[PDB]
Amino acid sequence: MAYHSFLVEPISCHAWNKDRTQIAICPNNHEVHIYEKSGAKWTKVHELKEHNGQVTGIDWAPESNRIVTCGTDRNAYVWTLKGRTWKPTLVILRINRAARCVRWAPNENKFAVGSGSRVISICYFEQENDWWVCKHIKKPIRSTVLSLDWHPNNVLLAAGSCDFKCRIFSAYIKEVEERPAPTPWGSKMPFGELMFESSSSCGWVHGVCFSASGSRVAWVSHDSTVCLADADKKMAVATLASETLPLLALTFITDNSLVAAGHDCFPVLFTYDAAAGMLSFGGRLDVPKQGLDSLHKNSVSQISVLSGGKAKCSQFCTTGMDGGMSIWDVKSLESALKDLKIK
Amino acid sequence: TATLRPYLSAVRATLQAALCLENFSSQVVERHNKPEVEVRSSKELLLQPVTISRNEKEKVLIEGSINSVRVSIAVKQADEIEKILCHKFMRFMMMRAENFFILRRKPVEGYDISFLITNFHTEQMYKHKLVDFVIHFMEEIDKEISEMKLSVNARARIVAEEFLKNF
Amino acid sequence: WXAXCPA
Amino acid sequence: WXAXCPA
Amino acid sequence: ARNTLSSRFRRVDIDEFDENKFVDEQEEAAAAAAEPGPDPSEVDGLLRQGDMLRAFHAALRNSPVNTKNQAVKERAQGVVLKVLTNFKSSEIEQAVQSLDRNGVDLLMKYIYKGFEKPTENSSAVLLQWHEKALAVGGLGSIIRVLTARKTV
Amino acid sequence: MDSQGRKVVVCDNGTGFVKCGYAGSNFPEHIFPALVGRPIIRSTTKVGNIEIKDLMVGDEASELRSMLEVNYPMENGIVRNWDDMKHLWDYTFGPEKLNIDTRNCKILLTEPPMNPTKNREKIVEVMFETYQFSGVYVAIQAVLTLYAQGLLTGVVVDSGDGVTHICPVYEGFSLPHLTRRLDIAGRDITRYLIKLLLLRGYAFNHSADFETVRMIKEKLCYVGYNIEQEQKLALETTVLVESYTLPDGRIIKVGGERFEAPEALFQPHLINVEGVGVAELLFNTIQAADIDTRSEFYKHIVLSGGSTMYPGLPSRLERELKQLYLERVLKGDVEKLSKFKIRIEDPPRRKHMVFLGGAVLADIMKDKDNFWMTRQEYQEKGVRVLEKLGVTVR
Amino acid sequence: GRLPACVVDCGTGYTKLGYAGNTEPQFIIPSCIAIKEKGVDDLDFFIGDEAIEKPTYATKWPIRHGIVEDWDLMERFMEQVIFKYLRAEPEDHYFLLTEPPLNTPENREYTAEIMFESFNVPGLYIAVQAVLALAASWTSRQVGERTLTGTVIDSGDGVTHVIPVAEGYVIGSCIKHIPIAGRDITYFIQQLLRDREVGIPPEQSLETAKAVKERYSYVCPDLVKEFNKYDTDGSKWIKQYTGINAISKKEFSIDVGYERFLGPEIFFHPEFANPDFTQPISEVVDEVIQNCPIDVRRPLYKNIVLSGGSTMFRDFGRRLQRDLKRTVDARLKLSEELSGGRLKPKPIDVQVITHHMQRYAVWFGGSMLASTPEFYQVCHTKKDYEEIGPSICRHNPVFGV
Amino acid sequence: MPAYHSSLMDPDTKLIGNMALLPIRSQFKGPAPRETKDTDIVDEAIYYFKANVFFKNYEIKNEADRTLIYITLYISECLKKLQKCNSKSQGEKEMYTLGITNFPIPGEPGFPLNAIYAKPANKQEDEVMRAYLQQLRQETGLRLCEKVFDPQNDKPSKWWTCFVKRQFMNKSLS
Ligand SMILES: Nc1ncnc2c1ncn2[C@@H]1O[C@H](COP(=O)(O)OP(=O)(O)O)[C@@H](O)[C@H]1O
Ligand SMILES: Nc1ncnc2c1ncn2[C@@H]1O[C@H](COP(=O)(O)OP(=O)(O)O)[C@@H](O)[C@H]1O
Ligand SMILES: [Mg+2]
Ligand SMILES: [Mg+2]
Repeated sequence: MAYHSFLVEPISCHAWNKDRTQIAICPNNHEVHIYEKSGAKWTKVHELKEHNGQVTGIDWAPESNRIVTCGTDRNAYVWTLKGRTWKPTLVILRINRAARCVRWAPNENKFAVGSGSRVISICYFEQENDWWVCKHIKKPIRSTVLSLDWHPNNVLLAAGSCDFKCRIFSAYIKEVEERPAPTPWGSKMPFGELMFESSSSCGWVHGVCFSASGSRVAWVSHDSTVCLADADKKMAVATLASETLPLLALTFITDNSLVAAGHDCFPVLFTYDAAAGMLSFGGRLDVPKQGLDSLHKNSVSQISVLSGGKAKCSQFCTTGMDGGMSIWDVKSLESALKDLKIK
Repeated sequence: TATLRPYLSAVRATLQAALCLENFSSQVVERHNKPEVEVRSSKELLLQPVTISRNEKEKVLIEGSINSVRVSIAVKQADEIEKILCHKFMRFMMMRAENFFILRRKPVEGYDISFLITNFHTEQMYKHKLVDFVIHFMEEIDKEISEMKLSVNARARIVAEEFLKNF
Repeated sequence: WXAXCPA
Repeated sequence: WXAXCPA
Repeated sequence: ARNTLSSRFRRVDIDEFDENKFVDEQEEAAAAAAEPGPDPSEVDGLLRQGDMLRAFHAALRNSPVNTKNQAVKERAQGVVLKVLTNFKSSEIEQAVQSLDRNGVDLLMKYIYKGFEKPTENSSAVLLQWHEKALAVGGLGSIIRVLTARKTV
Repeated sequence: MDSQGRKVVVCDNGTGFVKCGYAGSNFPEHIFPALVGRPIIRSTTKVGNIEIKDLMVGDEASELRSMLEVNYPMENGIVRNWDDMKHLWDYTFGPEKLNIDTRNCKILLTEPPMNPTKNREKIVEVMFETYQFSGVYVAIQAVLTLYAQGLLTGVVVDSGDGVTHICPVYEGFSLPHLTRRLDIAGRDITRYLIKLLLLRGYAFNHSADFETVRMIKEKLCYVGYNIEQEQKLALETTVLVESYTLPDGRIIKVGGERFEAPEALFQPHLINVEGVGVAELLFNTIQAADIDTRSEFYKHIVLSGGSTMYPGLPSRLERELKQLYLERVLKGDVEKLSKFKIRIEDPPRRKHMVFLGGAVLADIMKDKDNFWMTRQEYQEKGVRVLEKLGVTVR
Repeated sequence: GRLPACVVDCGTGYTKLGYAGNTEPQFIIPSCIAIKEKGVDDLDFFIGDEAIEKPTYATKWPIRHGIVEDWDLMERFMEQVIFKYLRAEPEDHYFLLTEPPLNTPENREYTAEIMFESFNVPGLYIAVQAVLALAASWTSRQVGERTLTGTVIDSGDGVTHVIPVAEGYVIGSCIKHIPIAGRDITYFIQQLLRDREVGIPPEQSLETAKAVKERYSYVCPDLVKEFNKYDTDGSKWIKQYTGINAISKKEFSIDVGYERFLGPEIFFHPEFANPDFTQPISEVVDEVIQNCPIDVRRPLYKNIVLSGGSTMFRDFGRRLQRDLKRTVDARLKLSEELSGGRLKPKPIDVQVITHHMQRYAVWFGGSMLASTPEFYQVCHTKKDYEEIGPSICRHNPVFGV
Repeated sequence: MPAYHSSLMDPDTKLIGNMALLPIRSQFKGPAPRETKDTDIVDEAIYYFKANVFFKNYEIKNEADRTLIYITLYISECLKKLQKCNSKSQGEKEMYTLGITNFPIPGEPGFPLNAIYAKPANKQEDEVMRAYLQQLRQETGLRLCEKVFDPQNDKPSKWWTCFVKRQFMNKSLS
């Protein structure tokens, strides 16, 4: 339940390293500022200055320690820490419009960028020229892509768009990985195959996260309708229409429960029961503070999992338009809310 | 001709519903960043219009979007001398629209004034105070006109006395 | 001209 | 330039 | 300064003839036959005897959302808007509380449509309806009016 | 680095920014402005912390321009002040940038087209006498813009700070009878943005304040797809109005000056230039070409330089061309426009393509002897060494 | 019968009124307005010479750098200009107004928004000040020998402009706009005297600086050589100015020294007053002309017309005509050297003329104009305002589109 | 146009720090060579003083300009003390006492132009600077007193004490 105001303006994106010792924010500008956690303080160590435009997505590969950025300048840059400074490495996205999201893969051999060019660019490395060349998946899509998340197989890909849908695609690159194992989503998973397309066509899909099992995917919309598709149950969708302002990002803390946050300026919880086949509102998480009554004084745009992974999370992070970054401790909320339960 | 407390209570709720905004780069031009409600090139990013109204004359129109809101307003004008004073008042409020950051230099057709609220105002300015300005406007405008109608009538007496007194 | 050369 | 325009 | 060459090529607009324009989807099954909507005789016969709360649900049970036709929508609006205007102001909370979630959202859609073209006293009532449906459904009800791509 | 270990260097030597680096590089090593600044005393400014040399250059001048009287040696591709241009080359080859030994290195350079000859002869005269570079080559900015893009056929559009030139190529065959130069670039825009800001009361008369407006241009100014729609936004709304904070703390506000300044690339009469814009000129350059080559130029329009990085320029350029194709070729047939195949290569790395192409041609020809121009050749022949390139000089 | 048009040149310092057809204006008054210190109380105001003397009123100057800043006052300044001084029913007389070149469009829009809506005039033409000053000079010139081509320097109280004119057409994209004028010269003399000559009451420092400027000041060939002449031989160059206090009615005297040539020097060393400007006017003129087309560079050097009240300084053109001929005879020398010395190019005939009418030059070019029938075609009209709106008067020749 | 700069620099002229150790016509003692001409770096800076204090931009072309700027800054220190004097004999006594004062030098605080001045590296060059300036600080003051004081009253002139508030640009040796 911390709150460190890095600045007064928004923070478009953020990413943590493996140790959770460093963080890479974008303070609403063309720069990436890397801050290090010195005791109970925050100190800036590096600043990445290559973009001709605003940044929208960052991801940090934990093992390779290679940061990847995407910005409105139709660019991406893969950064490697050589000595004391970060050096970029060029990317060839081949998009005529601006980028909106980026996520490293689990095995760190590729990443996927979602753009306003009505495409998704699956990027991989090419030592023949030091480039990162990209392949496209733009068969069904008809508008901008806002969020992405990778399946644990390092192949399958989910994508939330402004076409009111959350499609799922197969980002199989033959040159860098062998054919995958089957999944309850389907066996036929060549490059660029629409496995699952949602049915609802009302509201823009802001956030998408896969479950640790890989058999459940949820997506948030501007319609104040969280959703969740289960492949074990023949890709059936369970909605839970909310009675408040929309949400903008989610993540699986467990195989059953989720945590979402957005324009209501706080987190909440959502519980899933495959026996009944529905979602249920697990209540607001943060206690009403002793006008707004929370830590985030504006919206929240990105939620991330620091400790425990999506299998069972102990701490998650929120990053919002109020120039703030709030760390949460899951069990502390279990204790501070005896009514609260995390399934 | 209904009441004023519920009208502003409806408008205030619709505004909180429509100021759920975020930045959004364009998908028709290379790297532009426009308010989509004004340009209207991308139909998918345009929410529905919704109207509120005490009566036929007074009403509000919230045209929302992913990165913009447009709040047109119609004020009640019983007589002709009130149509004049409201028309001038908005002109002198639009002329300073670089200082009212949420303001349009011209109104939507059929309405007397129009606001425009982008995703950069909510990030910088306090979202809940911008609403309170729209609401404070809608309940003070009726008072600030009759205070001018009474000021015109007071002037017309002195201009009569200062002529007839000399006879 | 119309085709070839300008005029 | 030397004649026409500066450079 | 001024130019002295033909600048008429900048007037024609080529963006009109574009292939990347958005296209929203419609219900194919409804284009042939439209949903009949709340029949007037059903609701009206329930209004003659004064059973407002049941004529209420009869109007929200049927709703031609999937219909591409606008007249049946307009006829449907005039029916429900005729019903809401005849309610007793004390009975509205009794009726709104009966509805499930998905009826409160459809109600608030019809409410924000009644404000478009009001009669003498069509709006003092709808503002009372708006107060109750908001107390139940909250702001998320309105957002499902804005995001709704299919009008009532 | 060649077989003999000699580093192979690529210097663009532009008019507003120097782009220096080594062959095979996918980025440049250093990118700094081409200005020289001498110290000056001004009453408004008071600083006595940082040492100010008698000759500051590049990034250490533009950063300290408040205490300096900066001056650009180059203007419109042509070199004016050699004594200030050599002080720039030294900084480019010194311990602050590319700490190399010139006597044991090869260099590749660029000159724009239809420039004077004494500007090329005097550079080569300088590299072999002053710095005594081992091997020299003077490339064409157009051909290099294709090597980076991986092409052999494409009409180039290279707009920088002083020069805006257009050079078509077809399968590697130069067509210099079609080369055209517009006299408009990022410096003629930066002046027009001052003349517009002057209406708001902001005065930028000094030589340091010229850079401050460049940063205001690089950040805010852009190009309008449909200029009518942009004028409605400035008349009806006030969203285009941004704010820029200056080094002295004073804040300003910039609105319709964002699309009006760079519109002078398409409506050049706004800066007292008689002629046609970059689109109606690019369409008329193509319509001069042989009729069979025109079909492959529309497909391979290549941009470059940093004056093509205005948000909305390629989209605006695609638009104005199709209006002209419809009006003059098709005579008004909208139905045939769907078959018109045009592709404007607008890669976001188009800011440095003249350099990247120089890294590519160097790595390909680093280890050949009939390509470069040696110190020995210049000692014997003199400026006539340039005949290897086909440039007739005596 | 048929009524002439009203002409108004609202400048920073002085305002020039009258009706068309005449040679000199019917009124010339300062651009001041005296107000008290709700109801009919906004009409208790005076303008012009009736505003300085008023003890219990506060004198306000609503115009700065040629542009208006408080339109609440200028709308009151214009309803006495019409109903008190001119005595014009504005619904009948057309109007001609003046703007500087760098007047914003929004100020042109609020101008027409005032005249057409409030005063209900049937016509309006907002012209450029210094351009009208060139037409006046052509009448002094012989008939038929009129030089359509000419350069204009109009410096008044607020701002100074250089405007070329070639074959009748204005080269708007080469205009320059120097913010130094008679108010900066005055505040610089008002400064030098506060340092040396205490004894000037603060209420009569401005009155004392104009008096020194208009009477004693002049222009020097070289600056530092004048300081010696004032030091080595002081009896000859130092004058004396006896004023009158307005409270005690007792005289006060001062010695007028270095402020005789230091005020006007800011035309040539404007960093004395404004640090945001260094270029002399002798160099601004060379850039204005060398930015113009190559064919009309000679005729523009040959007709440089000084206009405005702040060009009445003694030996102003003699120095400007000399700083240019140095600059022009060198450029031709350098080209003769780079070419090979085979051709001695013709010299350029610089000429800086200072014509008889300056206090009402711009007004005169507006009266000659308004007395034509062509004026009644280019005038924006009440009808055109109701249709197109106040953006009908948005454009000026200084910019395009 | 530009301000008035020094014409006396010649390549044969020695350099101290990054200043111009130029000849001076004085009975005082210091490292400055004695001049024969009727004009020096002092008589110039006193000729150009009244004009150079109005400018607001000065471009350092050479090192002699760094010597002129110092004097032009010290003359504004003379006039602060001289305006209080009632007799030339009292001024010459005040001009002595001021030159003896150890003002700042290039390199140390107090000096307003530490950036565009080069300190002495070795101690010997330091000792030469402090004795060259002190030779200027003394002949400058001695030569002002001939000019400031009107012989009719033997008291300061208003034509010189009006420049007390006019610093060079805005700098001062204090
Ligand atoms: N983001 C930007 N938007 C517009 N112009 C830019 C931007 N960044 C740089 N520029 C322009 O690019 C120009 C430099 O282009 P370049 O060709 O690299 O150098 P040169 O002009 O010396 O050849 C600069 O004058 C600058 O104004
Ligand atoms: N003989 C003179 N010498 C110098 N300046 C003068 C002389 N006579 C009048 N002036 C100046 O002319 C200025 C006004 O110029 P003018 O152009 O007529 O009015 P405005 O500047 O308001 O347009 C006044 O500030 C006044 O001091
Ligand atoms: Mg270039
Ligand atoms: Mg005037």
